[PDB]
Amino acid sequence: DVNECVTNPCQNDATCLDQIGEFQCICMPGYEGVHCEVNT
Amino acid sequence: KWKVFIDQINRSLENYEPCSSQNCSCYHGVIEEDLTPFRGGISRKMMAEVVRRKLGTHYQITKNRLYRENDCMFPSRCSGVEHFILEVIGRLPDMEMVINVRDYPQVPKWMEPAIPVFSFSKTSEYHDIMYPAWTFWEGGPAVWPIYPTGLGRWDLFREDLVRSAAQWPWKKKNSTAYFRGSRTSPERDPLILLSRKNPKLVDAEYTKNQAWKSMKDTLGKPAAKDVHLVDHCKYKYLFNFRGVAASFRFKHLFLCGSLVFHVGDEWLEFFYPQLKPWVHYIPVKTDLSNVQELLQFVKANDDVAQEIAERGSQFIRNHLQMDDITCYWENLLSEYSKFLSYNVTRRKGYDQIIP
Ligand SMILES: O=c1ccn([C@@H]2O[C@H](COP(=O)(O)OP(=O)(O)O)[C@@H](O)[C@H]2O)c(=O)[nH]1
Ligand SMILES: *[C@@H]1O[C@H](CO)[C@@H](O)[C@H](O)[C@H]1NC(C)=O
Ligand SMILES: *[C@@H]1O[C@H](CO)[C@@H](O)[C@H](O)[C@H]1NC(C)=O
Ligand SMILES: *[C@@H]1O[C@H](CO)[C@@H](O)[C@H](O)[C@H]1NC(C)=O
Ligand SMILES: [Ca+2]
Repeated sequence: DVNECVTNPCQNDATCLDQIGEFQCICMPGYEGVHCEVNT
Repeated sequence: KWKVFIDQINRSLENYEPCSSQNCSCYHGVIEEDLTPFRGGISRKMMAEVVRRKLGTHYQITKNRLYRENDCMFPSRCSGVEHFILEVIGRLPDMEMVINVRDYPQVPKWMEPAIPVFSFSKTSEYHDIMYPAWTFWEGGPAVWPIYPTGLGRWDLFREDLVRSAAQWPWKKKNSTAYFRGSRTSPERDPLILLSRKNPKLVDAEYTKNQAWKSMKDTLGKPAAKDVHLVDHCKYKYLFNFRGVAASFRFKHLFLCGSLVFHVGDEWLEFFYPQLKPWVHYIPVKTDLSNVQELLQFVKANDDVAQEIAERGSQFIRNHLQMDDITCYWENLLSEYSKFLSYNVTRRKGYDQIIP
């Protein structure tokens, strides 16, 4: 499994979680999207 | 006492074939090399296998329109790639391709037959076809707080680095070598340890990346604060290392007007074959075993060191402009399309990429 979090995929000070052949960005409140790029 | 290095520099410069082109033709040899394994033609079955194996994101072009499968693990990287394809699609013939936007290449050379996958970085041990990375537009590492939405916009960053270089002419630059980055490869460790042993010689410290879990990820010390690339230009000697694959740091360091110390010679991006050791940068052995001799050498031969730094800066300034990125994309995909031995049919369910 590649840890995708090593390359900092999460924007806007989101937290990156490395999963089983995927990653997830946990956004700060106010942001959404795969990379936490959409500022609600 | 410097004869070995001085002679190496004279030899490398005598060997150097300068590029005089105003377009991206200086990188054509990279395209030719990367497409050589496919000279027998790419069949429909071969393409179907690459797609089934999910080695990258499947794109299709028909009638100057771009189509793509739904899934992209890194939407921002697909957007950066799409930015350039859409710029040139009005001049591209019908084709399809698989564009890997993960960091690491996908087609090791021991695989037979070769199958075509586009990746941003490889070594000579891979058959991936290099393309200009997404980050030239968007989608590079989001280093908080300096690049909150991801390292990108090479066009704008070029300008900022040139202004910063002007503030730090060579003679005003600090002679302690400098590095700020995270532990994306253990090949970086000996420099950080050398820095801790001899901080006047080297100022090299580990920052943290988004996978940081413990002090092991910074070699047992608190993480260093991240430092903008424009704030690198005050240092004469800037180190560059591989990470997961090649690093986006590399191209930026030249525009500081500083002398780049490039560690290793395996991991490439498409423009690297045109940057030549001793012509444009100081090559450092992968294991760093000659780094202290090289630092003494450049300090004792500062006129030569400056000549090398200026050549590297000029090369990036003149031959890695935004127009060179777009030109390479166009020429790469045009040349690649000639090797498809069949007529592409748009896949059911692939949405069009606009605008
Ligand atoms: O203090 C820092 C740390 C990183 N970066 C940039 O952020 C990107 C990621 O660097 P890192 O060392 O985390 O990974 P690499 O991609 O070099 O393996 C590269 O362009 C670095 O130049 C930067 O500008 N300042
Ligand atoms: C690109 O430059 C080369 C010379 O450097 C020239 O031969 C070629 O015709 C140019 N192509 C275009 C499309 O400008
Ligand atoms: C040069 O930079 C080093 C490392 O950052 C620093 O410790 C040193 O004081 C600087 N020297 C001068 C003269 O500014
Ligand atoms: C592929 O398309 C070309 C151009 O439209 C056509 O002339 C040719 O007959 C086709 N060949 C096939 C389907 O094998
Ligand atoms: Ca993973």
